[PDB]
Parts: sequence; C-alpha cells; structure tokens
Amino acid sequence: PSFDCGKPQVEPKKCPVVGGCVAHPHSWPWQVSLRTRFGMHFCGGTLISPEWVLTAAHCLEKSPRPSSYKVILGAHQEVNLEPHVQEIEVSRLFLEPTRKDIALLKLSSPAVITDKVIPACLPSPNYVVADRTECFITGWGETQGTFGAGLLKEAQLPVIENKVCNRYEFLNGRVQSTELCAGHLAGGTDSCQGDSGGPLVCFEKDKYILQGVTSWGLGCARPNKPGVYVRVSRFVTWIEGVMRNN
Ligand SMILES: CCCCCCCCNC(=O)[C@H](Cc1ccc(OCc2ccncc2)cc1)NC(=O)[C@H]1CC[C@H](CN)CC1
Repeated sequence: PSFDCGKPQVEPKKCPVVGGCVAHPHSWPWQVSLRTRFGMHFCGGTLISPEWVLTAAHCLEKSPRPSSYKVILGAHQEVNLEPHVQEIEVSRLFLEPTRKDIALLKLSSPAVITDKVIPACLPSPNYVVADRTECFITGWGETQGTFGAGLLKEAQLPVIENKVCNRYEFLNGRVQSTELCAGHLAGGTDSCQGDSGGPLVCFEKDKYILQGVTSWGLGCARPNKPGVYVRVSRFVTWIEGVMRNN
C-alpha cells in the first residue's frame, strides 16, 4: 504493498517547463502523459486514484471519444518509454459541467500502483493556498532554451494570491476565483506549451497535495506574467461525486 497518496518513493530534487530542472526519475509518480492513439504527447495529467486522471478540459475538447486517448504512467523519458511504463486507454470523459478548464478521465483498467506510479492527494474542499506558498509544477512541455527537453522536468513556483495576480502589472483582472496564480516576478521559470493539464502540487508536512491544474498564461516565463491554474480545491466535491457515481 500500500502506497500513501502524494508521497514519492524517490525524493524530488525540489530545485529552487522553462527553467527548473530535470526531475529525478519517478520522483513525481502521479504525473501522466495524455497521448493520441499513435502515442504522441499533447497534455499532462495527474493520477488521483488507480482508475482516475485529472486534466484540463481544453485537452479533451477536440474529441468526445474516449478511444482517442491513452494515458502513459510511470514515465521519465517522453520518447523512449521505460519498460515498466503503463499505457492505458481512456474509458470515459467527464468535463466539469460549468465549463471550467478541468476534466476527469476514467481509465479502462486501474493503474497498478507501484513505487513509480502513485496518485497525488486531493486538497480539502475550498482550501485556499496562501500567498507565497512554495509549490511545484511538472511536465514534458517546452523548455525555451533551459535544457532537459524530452525528460520530465519540475519547477518551483510560489503562489501569488489572486488579488495580487489580478493587478494591472500582472494579469489585469483576468483570474477567476476558481483559478490560482503561480510564478516568479522576474520570470524565467514557468509551465509552457505541452504542460497543460498537468499538476501544480504543494508540500504539506509530509506529502504533496494537488492544488492546481496547469491551464493557461500570457506566454511562458515572461516577467510579471505568472501562469494560471485551475484551483482544484473548488472542484473536489465535483471530482469526488464523479468518482463515487462512476
Ligand atoms: C498540431 C497539434 C499538436 C499540438 C500539441 C502541442 C501541445 C501544446 N499545448 C499547448 O499549447 C496547450 C494548449 C493545448 C493546445 C492544443 C491541444 O490539442 C492538441 C491535440 C492534437 C491532436 N489530438 C489531441 C490534442 C492541447 C492543449 N497550452 C499549454 O500547454 C499552456 C501554455 C501556457 C502555459 C503558461 N504557464 C501553461 C500551459
């Protein structure tokens, strides 16, 4: 075996995706790659239970056919998948009903939970991540010359409270209460194209809690332009309801 959610079996680097670093392999064991039937990566996701993956709804808007998608679990290299990697076809799609940028994928079979494939923990309903909390984003997205293309990367980003993120100098009112902001004022470190749908996790005493789903930004890693994430805590009741009833 039993593995606790949110507790990697390979301790992450937590280096203080553009910028950041290449992760230690299998140190973010909930990170998944959402792929076409031909195995091409197009989005991230987070394993939240053996049969359930949380991702961005925009990753699924082109096809309502679960057979258009497969989930890659336990990976480090994008291209040359490791022998233990699990490739599981999606069975059903559940888009958030108020059309927010979050969705669930039910897997056609449960993922086998191992020291390299472990779900993230969900937050408590309506939890608010406080300003300046240190969190991490992971993914196989663009690197903008910061090295590590093709390998799972991580970046440490502080949360910026919405009232600050919405100032003119930053995102000028765009951020909704069901979203959160994270990034460095000076830029240089951020999630980027190919990271959407992936996790934003924040360490709480002894485990990582999934607080955000990578959603959008005004470019990547620009100064004064932090990334925007769906605020997972505002969707926990809906997520739990989908899992309970499907
Ligand atoms: C020619 C089609 C191949 C596109 C695959 C490349 C995916 C790049 N992903 C994105 O641009 C997504 C949006 C996206 C676009 C198209 C997508 O669909 C492609 C697709 C093609 C074929 N089948 C399924 C999906 C999916 C997602 N946005 C992000 O990753 C955000 C960029 C800004 C960051 C700011 N911090 C936050 C992350």
